[PDB]
Amino acid sequence: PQLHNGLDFSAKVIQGSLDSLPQEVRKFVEGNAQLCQPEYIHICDGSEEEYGRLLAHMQEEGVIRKLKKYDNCWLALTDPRDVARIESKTVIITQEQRDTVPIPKSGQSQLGRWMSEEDFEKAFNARFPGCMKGRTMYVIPFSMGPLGSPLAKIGIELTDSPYVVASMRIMTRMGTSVLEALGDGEFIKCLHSVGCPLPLKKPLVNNWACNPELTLIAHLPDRREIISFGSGYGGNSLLGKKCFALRIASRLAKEEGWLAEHMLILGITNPEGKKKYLAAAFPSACGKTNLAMMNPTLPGWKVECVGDDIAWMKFDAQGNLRAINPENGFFGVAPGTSVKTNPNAIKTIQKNTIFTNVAETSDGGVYWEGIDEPLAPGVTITSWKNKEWRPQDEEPCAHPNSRFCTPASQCPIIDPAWESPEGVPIEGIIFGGRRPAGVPLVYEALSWQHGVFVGAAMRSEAKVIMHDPFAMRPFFGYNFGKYLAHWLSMAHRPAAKLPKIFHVNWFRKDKNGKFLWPGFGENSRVLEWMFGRIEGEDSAKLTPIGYVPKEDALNLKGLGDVNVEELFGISKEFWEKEVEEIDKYLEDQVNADLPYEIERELRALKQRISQM
Ligand SMILES: Nc1nc2c(ncn2[C@@H]2O[C@H](COP(=O)(O)OP(=O)(O)O)[C@@H](O)[C@H]2O)c(=O)[nH]1
Ligand SMILES: [Mn+2]
Ligand SMILES: [Mn+2]
Ligand code: NA
Repeated sequence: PQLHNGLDFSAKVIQGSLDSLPQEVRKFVEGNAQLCQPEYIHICDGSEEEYGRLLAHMQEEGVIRKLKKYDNCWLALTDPRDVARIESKTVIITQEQRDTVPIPKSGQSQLGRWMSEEDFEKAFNARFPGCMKGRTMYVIPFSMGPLGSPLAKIGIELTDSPYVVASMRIMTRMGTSVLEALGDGEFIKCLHSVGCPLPLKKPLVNNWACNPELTLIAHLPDRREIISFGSGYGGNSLLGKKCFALRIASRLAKEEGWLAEHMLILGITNPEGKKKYLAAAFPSACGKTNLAMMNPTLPGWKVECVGDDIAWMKFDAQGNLRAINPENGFFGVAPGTSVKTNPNAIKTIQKNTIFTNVAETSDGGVYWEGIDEPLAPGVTITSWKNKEWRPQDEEPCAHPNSRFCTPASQCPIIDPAWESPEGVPIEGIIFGGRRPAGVPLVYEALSWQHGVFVGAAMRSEAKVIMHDPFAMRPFFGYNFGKYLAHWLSMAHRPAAKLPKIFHVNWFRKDKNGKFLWPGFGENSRVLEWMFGRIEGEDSAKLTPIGYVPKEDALNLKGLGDVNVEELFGISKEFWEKEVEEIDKYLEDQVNADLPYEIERELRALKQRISQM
């Protein structure tokens, strides 16, 4: 009801109907409509007409440009203050800090950023009241995962950014069918504003609304809410991409007994027609998308991509680890993508793709560092900062965090089961990062517990070697020690078919700084070794850090002389220091929440190293 005319926003609805929404969805929409005071409410239906009209509207506003060399491709250039996720402004809200991060023994936690409820209420009241004035509030009903999959979760994102609506349509399953499937069910509440009510108080830069000084990306897992303010960029604004898929989801998985992980999922078939599925957790810029879309060099082998970033995994009644890719598209870093490194990505992004902060060629194409493709004479390049640019000029034409956002169904090697609601059965989990020294090309963990220890000890080159356990350091939705305990607890489920755990290093370097391994499609040779190991082949040699390939077990035919002894060299001196460094890290950062079994694997590794 009402004593006046201010609580019913039905008169401001320019698409859809508040009556057609489920009761809780309406209360979420109307309550924040009253707080944000949008001029209009647009309930997205997800149709191609709605999407084409939004795009053309953004084109006429100057928000995006059409890339004329390609079919329905678009380019957005942001405010340079709003170009990436900002970890320092990304927070999780819980009653007790220890539920979100382990209390470190001596240092500041690197494993999350907690904010008290009181502090967040102040931050929220200082940001959102009236923040959508003069703007449309879009209501985005979206499903994370195949609609109706037992692994899927549903979200509702409110945003004043049409760029977000267009990118969410690619990255999620979006629209009227989600509302119908949701019904009276539960959903994650997603609230996003770029924080620039009209009339504008501050200059608009490059037609890109943002509010960098008030940017704050908050997660409230006990209220099932994500609340993000001031940034329009990717991971801050597509609330499915990381906030939902990893931070909220990891908390939900802990409560409900599954896993939400920063993992590609791929399907690999060998020359005998056997197919296995693998998940791989690499930190950003360590090659998940290359591996997931690999063009294998080994004859007779095939790789197919289920996902390149997020896996949700649940042991089913039969004990198989079933995984879905909860996303609907790829949000890949553009620079470094070349036909040589990732030809299947190049094919993917030529249609129906939104690019952000890359360079544009005079004939309407895209350009970026590492594209490794010559331009015809006469063709010129506009930088991502909307200025003319020459190859020898001393600044990148594309921002290093620039993106393509492209439908997954367009990948030429997308796996035929990539949308199966049952998911795919994972037989192998791979960890890895950039290590210039000391870590062999590949080794296999001795046990599930050692494998969990291996993920926990992951490190990766930034001149700095940083800790990034499970590749999830920016993304843990809760206490990392309890996360380790959660992973370990999988071994105690009866019937559980624990996957083999591997660790790879594509990036070992010789004394001149040259990569010892050619990588890319040649990684199909490492995958081949893992495939055989999962089948039980006797291809492994035991070492202090785990199993490595026997001499001549790796297929190195068609390669030059790869320096195998240095690529697989294991130095007592390096590993003494490595285990020392892991010890200090886990004791400091996980402290009282470190599982016993992890402390034990650490002791065991130290002891194996001491005897070599
Ligand atoms: N040397 C080497 N570099 C790689 C390999 N795979 C990927 N890269 C590089 O790592 C960078 C990031 O790759 P990407 O697939 O975006 O990693 P993601 O950000 O984890 O998906 C790219 O510039 C690649 O060229 C590899 O096997 N060997
Ligand atoms: Mn990627
Ligand atoms: Mn145990
Ligand atoms: Na712009």
